[PDB]
Amino acid sequence: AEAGITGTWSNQLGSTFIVTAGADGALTGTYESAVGNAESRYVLTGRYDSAPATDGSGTALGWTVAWKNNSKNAHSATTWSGQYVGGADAKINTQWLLTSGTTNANAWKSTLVGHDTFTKVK
Amino acid sequence: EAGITGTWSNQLGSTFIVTAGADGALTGTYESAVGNAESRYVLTGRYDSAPATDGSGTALGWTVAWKNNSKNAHSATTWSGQYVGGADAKINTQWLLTSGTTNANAWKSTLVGHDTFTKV
Amino acid sequence: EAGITGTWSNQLGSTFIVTAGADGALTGTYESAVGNAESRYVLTGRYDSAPATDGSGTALGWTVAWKNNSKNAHSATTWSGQYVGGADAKINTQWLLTSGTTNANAWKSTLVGHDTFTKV
Amino acid sequence: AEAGITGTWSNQLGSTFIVTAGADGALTGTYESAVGNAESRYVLTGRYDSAPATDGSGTALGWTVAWKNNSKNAHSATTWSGQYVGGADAKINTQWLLTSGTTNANAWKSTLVGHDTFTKVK
Ligand SMILES: O=C(O)CCCC[C@@H]1SC[C@@H]2NC(=O)N[C@@H]21
Ligand SMILES: O=C(O)CCCC[C@@H]1SC[C@@H]2NC(=O)N[C@@H]21
Ligand SMILES: O=C(O)CCCC[C@@H]1SC[C@@H]2NC(=O)N[C@@H]21
Ligand SMILES: O=C(O)CCCC[C@@H]1SC[C@@H]2NC(=O)N[C@@H]21
Repeated sequence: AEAGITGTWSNQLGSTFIVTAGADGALTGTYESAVGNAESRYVLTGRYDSAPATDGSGTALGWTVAWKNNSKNAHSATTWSGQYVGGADAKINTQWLLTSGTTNANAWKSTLVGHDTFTKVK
Repeated sequence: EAGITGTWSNQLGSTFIVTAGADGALTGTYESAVGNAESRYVLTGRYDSAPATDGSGTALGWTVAWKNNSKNAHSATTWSGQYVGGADAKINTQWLLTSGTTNANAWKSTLVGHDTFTKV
Repeated sequence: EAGITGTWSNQLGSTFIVTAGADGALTGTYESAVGNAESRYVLTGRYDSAPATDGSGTALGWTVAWKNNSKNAHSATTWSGQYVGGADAKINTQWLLTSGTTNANAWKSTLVGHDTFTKV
Repeated sequence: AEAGITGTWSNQLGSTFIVTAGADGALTGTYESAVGNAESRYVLTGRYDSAPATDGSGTALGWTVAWKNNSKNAHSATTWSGQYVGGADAKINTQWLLTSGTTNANAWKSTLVGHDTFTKVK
């Protein structure tokens, strides 16, 4: 739907983010991580602002992967929160939170944080 | 299955109405008690539909883009956390709220916090 | 002045022993109840020594590098948050715990969480 | 003291981080931000691992600025948590938390998060 966001993207780790930005504000696609307790593709879903500001600001968005697929389950989920900055060197700039299922006793060490920059492969 | 589906509230008084699909999907609406928000917003997310059997929580996350028919804050929040069910269920999360900005102001684009939800 | 100086504990049972200098400095020791840590570690930090007068909290933060004479976890935590004093004082924080890693593993170097401290 | 960490660094915003890594594990210096509610230099203090692993891992560290100096007070503090990766293109890679003093009612919006990469000017 939104042609700028829709496509196949890679981040600095070489993970592959395949997404469609639909007329309804949804992000729908698959994610394949180059790192971590992950193999092959995982379902993702998210949302984006389908009417962004016309003042040069980016388009806010986010999405989630739960790290379960037909062949592995890491008992974990990542959410990416960020913005799409369009134009000739378009980027999706994010920060993310990866929470693993833990006992309450280990909950203090349940969540990793980082940042991913995605560039379109297209 | 999971016990996630239902109406939840957090420490701010916001309302999270969610349905957990058998496939790992989360769907529903979010209404914030605070910020540049009015009425309900669509959410989508994912959860681990086959959690560990060892007393660990269930990983999950979801997104809201803060545009609805009433208002658009040009921002989006993601919650990442764990669910524990049963009669005193709780969802314990950390969240990232990114506002659209120019690249020069990206350093001040993202708030971080933590929300605890209980079932209403 | 501020009321920060003292012995504090968090929800994990860790102990934060701090002195607030008149110049904005924080000094003292931290003992974690969890993780790759034993005994006391040095901390340093800073706080706003001239906070607003409007009922806002006092911004502060501090660092611990997890090396002492007993153990070295090759990691460091920073807490960033706000202090409210008085008889039921609390320090509400978010924290980032970075472990040294190679560049290939920097994506998994940093834990994030939130600690609430009360005075012992 | 530690010559690799000690020096004058700039980040991607053009802020200037002047630091000494002392034999006692302390970081001591000043910070000048290119952005935000800030002017001139602010005191910083922090800590670093003075005996890092010899396996190629970085050197963990962190520091704090409270945004009060002789001429402005933002009623806020930032902490940077990260690691120094030495060698010919040395970097200090961080994530940070900027908490502002707020009322309890506004505490939900008290804290910004981001990431800074510092390169040595020397
Ligand atoms: O190890 C796990 O729990 C599952 C895989 C996590 C991969 C993380 S998600 C954030 C970061 N960005 C990526 O592309 N991969 C890693
Ligand atoms: O102000 C905005 O940009 C939109 C509303 C944001 C509300 C935030 S989302 C994180 C926190 N938890 C809530 O229930 N509300 C606030
Ligand atoms: O395991 C390590 O690398 C060193 C100990 C880390 C303990 C962390 S710091 C954040 C949280 N709050 C605490 O009081 N302890 C844990
Ligand atoms: O606006 C304020 O409250 C004080 C100045 C904050 C500047 C922030 S700290 C994180 C980021 N990195 C910088 O070099 N400057 C900004």
